[PDB]
Amino acid sequence: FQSNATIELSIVIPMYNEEDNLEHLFARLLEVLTPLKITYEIICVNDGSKDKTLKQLIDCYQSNRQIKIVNLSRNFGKEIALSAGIDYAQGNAVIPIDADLQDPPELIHELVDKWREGYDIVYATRRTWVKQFTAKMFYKVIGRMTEIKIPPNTGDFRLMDRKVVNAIKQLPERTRFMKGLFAWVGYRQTFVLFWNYWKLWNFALDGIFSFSLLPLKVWTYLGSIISLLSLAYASFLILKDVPGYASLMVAILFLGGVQLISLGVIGEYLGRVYEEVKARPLYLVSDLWGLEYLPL
Amino acid sequence: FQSNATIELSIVIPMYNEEDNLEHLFARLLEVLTPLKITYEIICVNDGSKDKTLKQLIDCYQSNRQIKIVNLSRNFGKEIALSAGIDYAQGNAVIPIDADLQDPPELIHELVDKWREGYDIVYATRRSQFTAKMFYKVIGRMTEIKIPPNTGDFRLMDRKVVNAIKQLPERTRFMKGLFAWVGYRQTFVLFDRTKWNYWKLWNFALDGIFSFSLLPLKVWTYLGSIISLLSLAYASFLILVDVPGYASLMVAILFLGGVQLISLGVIGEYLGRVYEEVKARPLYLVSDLWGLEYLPLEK
Amino acid sequence: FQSNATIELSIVIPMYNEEDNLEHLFARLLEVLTPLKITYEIICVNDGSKDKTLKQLIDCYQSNRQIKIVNLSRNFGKEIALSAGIDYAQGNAVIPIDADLQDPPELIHELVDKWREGYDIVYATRRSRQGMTEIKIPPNTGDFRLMDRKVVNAIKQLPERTRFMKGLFAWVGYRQTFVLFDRNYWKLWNFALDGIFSFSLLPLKVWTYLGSIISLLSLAYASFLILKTITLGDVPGYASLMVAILFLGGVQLISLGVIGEYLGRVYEEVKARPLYLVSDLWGLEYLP
Amino acid sequence: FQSNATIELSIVIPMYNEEDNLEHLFARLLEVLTPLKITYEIICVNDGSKDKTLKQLIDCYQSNRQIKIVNLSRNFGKEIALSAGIDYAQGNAVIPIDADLQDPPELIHELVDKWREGYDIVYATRRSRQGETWVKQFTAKMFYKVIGRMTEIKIPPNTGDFRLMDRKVVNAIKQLPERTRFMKGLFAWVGYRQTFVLFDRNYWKLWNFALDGIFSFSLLPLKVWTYLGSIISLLSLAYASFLILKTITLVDVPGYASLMVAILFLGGVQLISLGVIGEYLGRVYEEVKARPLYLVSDLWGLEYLPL
Ligand SMILES: O=c1ccn([C@@H]2O[C@H](COP(=O)(O)OP(=O)(O)O)[C@@H](O)[C@H]2O)c(=O)[nH]1
Ligand SMILES: O=c1ccn([C@@H]2O[C@H](COP(=O)(O)OP(=O)(O)O)[C@@H](O)[C@H]2O)c(=O)[nH]1
Ligand SMILES: O=c1ccn([C@@H]2O[C@H](COP(=O)(O)OP(=O)(O)O)[C@@H](O)[C@H]2O)c(=O)[nH]1
Ligand SMILES: O=c1ccn([C@@H]2O[C@H](COP(=O)(O)OP(=O)(O)O)[C@@H](O)[C@H]2O)c(=O)[nH]1
Ligand SMILES: [Mg+2]
Ligand SMILES: [Mg+2]
Ligand SMILES: [Mg+2]
Ligand SMILES: [Mg+2]
Repeated sequence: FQSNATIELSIVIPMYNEEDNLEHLFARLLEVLTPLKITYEIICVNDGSKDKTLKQLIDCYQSNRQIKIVNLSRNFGKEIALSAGIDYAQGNAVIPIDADLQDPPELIHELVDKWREGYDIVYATRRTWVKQFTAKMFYKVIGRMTEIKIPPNTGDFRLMDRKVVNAIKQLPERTRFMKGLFAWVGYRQTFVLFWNYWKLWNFALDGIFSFSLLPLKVWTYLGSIISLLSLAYASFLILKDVPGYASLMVAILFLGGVQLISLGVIGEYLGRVYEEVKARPLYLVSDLWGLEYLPL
Repeated sequence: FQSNATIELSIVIPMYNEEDNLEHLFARLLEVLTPLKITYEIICVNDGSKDKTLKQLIDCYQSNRQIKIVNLSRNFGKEIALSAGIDYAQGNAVIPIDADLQDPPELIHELVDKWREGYDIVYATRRSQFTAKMFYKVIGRMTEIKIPPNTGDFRLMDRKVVNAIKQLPERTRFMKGLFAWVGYRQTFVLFDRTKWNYWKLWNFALDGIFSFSLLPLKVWTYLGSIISLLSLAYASFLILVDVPGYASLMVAILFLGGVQLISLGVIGEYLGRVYEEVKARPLYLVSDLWGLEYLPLEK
Repeated sequence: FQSNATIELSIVIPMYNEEDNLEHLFARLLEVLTPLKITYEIICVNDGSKDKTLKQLIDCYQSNRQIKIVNLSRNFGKEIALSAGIDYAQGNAVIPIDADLQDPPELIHELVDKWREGYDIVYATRRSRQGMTEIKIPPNTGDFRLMDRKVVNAIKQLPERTRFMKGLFAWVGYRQTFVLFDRNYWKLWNFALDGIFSFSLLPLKVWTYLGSIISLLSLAYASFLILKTITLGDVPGYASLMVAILFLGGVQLISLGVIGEYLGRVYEEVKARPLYLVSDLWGLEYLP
Repeated sequence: FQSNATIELSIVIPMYNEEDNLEHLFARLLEVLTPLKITYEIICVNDGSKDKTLKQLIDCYQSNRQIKIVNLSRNFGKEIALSAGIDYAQGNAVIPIDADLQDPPELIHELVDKWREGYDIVYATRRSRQGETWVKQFTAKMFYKVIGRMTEIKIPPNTGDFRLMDRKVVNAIKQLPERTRFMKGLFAWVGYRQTFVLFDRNYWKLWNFALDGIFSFSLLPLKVWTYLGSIISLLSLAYASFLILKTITLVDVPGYASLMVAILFLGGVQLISLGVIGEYLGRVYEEVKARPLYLVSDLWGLEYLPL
């Protein structure tokens, strides 16, 4: 009869219009977390639902000490409402879970076991020439574990140690932790076994611009050397071949073309500077049930 | 009788050259606030008045425990002088009121009524075509707050809303779009008795798409880049089809020279917004305070 | 008889190679501050002097309780060394003066009298001759002024406190007055242009609208006014090509000038390096 | 004997795949620090090593109270792993040393001697008299005008990575992201009391850092080009307004000789304006980014920051 006051595991569940599944969600999770003999909590983030999902949450909160509600002021999205629950999650390990149980909750028993071996981040991965080209370009930077990338694998069902949650707590990229932040932070990582390449390589471009200044730096010197090769081609060649229209239009279309993507890479990084300096917060909490406001 | 050390309501009245209306304003407010039987405070923000308005404020301060003065260092904006009073206003609900008193102060009896029901932001809009059908689907579900014949400047905000926007520079222009972003429980009450111009309302729709979004900068970067690869590839292909001479040489140099100027506009616009976000300069400066304490110098 | 804990007045002196003036500066200052019957402190900021200025300062520090030394790591300039002196200066009023006494210390008695009346900022501007406030063109108000504690705290975190006379004095407001005493026009509007960029943003928005509307008058003229009149099969080509490339190619450079001007100000606001570095302190405490 | 609570010296060593050198490193260092009779600590930064370097550090940690370990989450640069150790190093003086022992550790006796004399920064530049040429005299004269008499700590065949720093200096640059490249210009900007100690035991990267210095510690590359770019804009604007106001004629002057050059000159100066603007924009992103400089996975013999 020892009353333990420390929380070991946190289950963060972003929910938007999940009124029917609330009965099957909390019940199936209970038969998985009970045999673990580990103190836990369930953080339920209300993402501005209309179908009275909040009223049904307060009923589960009223008869379950492990149910805690984070009511958002409006609909902010899955990635943002999930970050809201992790901020209010004060456990040693954090496991985000979808409400429709697309992944089996029994994998929590497999996530916590590999977590107690020393690994700080534990993933859960399911199982033409584009499949051989994409898988080869990424192993040169991602590292040992790239199976979380190849479709239809998404690392949205994972376990993270408290050290990883606090590290990326102040980073605006914590909303899209799978967009590349997982590979930058490193730590001890592993996974357990159990699409659309147009959007897969859209993250490849979004990752090069976010974690690197190469697109801006490379085109700065590339756009500078062709400016020196420019001004020199009319410096010594003005004291006096002249194809006329065969190069008056070409130079107008070339020198004017290289500037448009120079303004493109500048406007891209400028928009990223605004996102980093803006004072507008990521989300707003309307009400809280079973939790305290932040900062504590 | 017992005492109470918690303020429940805070009204904020920015004042510039309001030497005349002080006697009628406080008398009118007292006959409205006293029947509520609720603890309140009155924040009067002297915004660099020149007609001895402050000298009359201090006299009202001396004889009324509810009067609290925030004297600014110089004359700032009416929106700025309003944010100063909200920063120094304690209490669970904040409602700013004007000094000319175009809207009846008795309307606060119903802003507080909808606030007790659970609504966090309660507007007071006056009663009186394609644009209204536009904003109802993209901007806000309650377009009646920012209608031409009435602006939502007479409103009541809960403490949770005041604290959430305390650090945002957009709190100066809360009606310029920030109200549609914060969410929360919103509702309005309807009443009857420059602005109101349609060019000034779409200026609010233009100032909003740039403040709360990156689309004007993102859609133009991708657009200016795809026309750039068309410009450099068609130039290489033209340097090895039809060569219309002046019918293309004048058009091309004048098209690229014009698309770069608008590209420089969206960059210079967002650069000015990045600048205003990183300034260490505050919105206002407080010269003197009556019945209040200074804010922590951390800021 | 009895002790006093709070300091009322603070005199801040930036010092660079002032080994000689120290005997005459402290003696003449004591002759003016003593009849005031007001507790005071003297903050001396050593701005990397090459001579024996610091050694003579510590000697005056040993035999005078009102002398306090702020030793900067290297030379940072008169403006930065003066901002450092005010940062370490406690006291309801702050009066900065120079070591070479072009500013007569006897004006301190007149600046403190205007401050007693309620003025928050009292300037000491030299008389002009030659051929409110706004004395910023002939000799003009220098760094000789009085500022209440409320003013120095308001602009403490502001980087513009270094150049307080370049425009920040007109932005802060407060109760201001000046005092006249005796004994280039290019720098006039160089500082007037330095102010219209820091406290306005209008030079950026005015050229954004002007640069965009002439981009509308531009694009529309050749997109389908030239395309609609030449689709049938024109203005003097060379006369129209030269006037187009040099009007459009040049207005972009002014757009690049204002954008590059405001980009540098963003870099100065967000840079993490400090304005100065203190090497040693005498009779003071470190910040924060 | 009695106990002392203040640490006088802090030795920081970044370590990446130094499994073999750990035995000789701690042994040779202990024979240099023991005669000093001052309290010291050794901060070891595990910069994501791949072999068993961390396993051997913990054993040395288990039998030496001066050994302290900072295990980074992954492999960063040498400049980053060294800044991580300085953050966790507590002591009146800080001396960074390499693990492969490229410079003799007996110079610590000379660095501490110059530190107690009042110098806040004490360098240890190698004494090399070879390579004296006209290019070595031009760079020396150009760098002496901004760095000072101390500028001798950066000859081509040596740097200033072996140095002593007082606590006042490591605190002054603690929050500065330029602390990693401290020997890229930041040393000349702080301007504390500096000196060096001599011992005997490329020009591409020298002027590449001199170009990286005028952009980092100045705005001249941006301010000079905006003024130079605006004055040649007035020259192109007025000269064009007069060429179009010259109505005393009507097919071409210098036709393709000047018009092809005009689009060329005005099109090249903009690319240089875009270069300096994009360069400083990337610097603004590096200053405002919330992403940290490193991440600590585990600590041995230390506490997490802030204290
Ligand atoms: O706007 C949204 C949409 C998603 N969700 C939650 O995020 C999870 C995503 O599940 P869904 O099946 O709707 O998306 P998908 O499975 O395709 O990723 C669900 O538990 C939702 O409750 C949310 O909180 N806000
Ligand atoms: O510089 C100013 C201008 C206005 N006001 C206050 O804001 C209100 C503006 O009233 P006005 O009739 O001019 O604006 P409107 O009634 O149309 O909102 C007045 O009550 C003033 O007290 C102010 O504090 N400072
Ligand atoms: O690099 C400098 C130059 C100026 N000063 C101080 O600033 C004051 C102004 O002196 P200066 O004659 O050079 O300026 P001016 O008289 O021309 O205004 C003097 O007391 C100096 O001690 C300084 O601290 N560091
Ligand atoms: O990626 C790296 C490379 C360097 N080092 C450390 O930094 C020092 C540099 O050693 P190296 O000989 O490789 O560099 P150099 O001697 O040429 O300066 C070594 O002690 C390493 O332990 C590190 O921690 N991470
Ligand atoms: Mg699902
Ligand atoms: Mg009015
Ligand atoms: Mg002088
Ligand atoms: Mg080595």
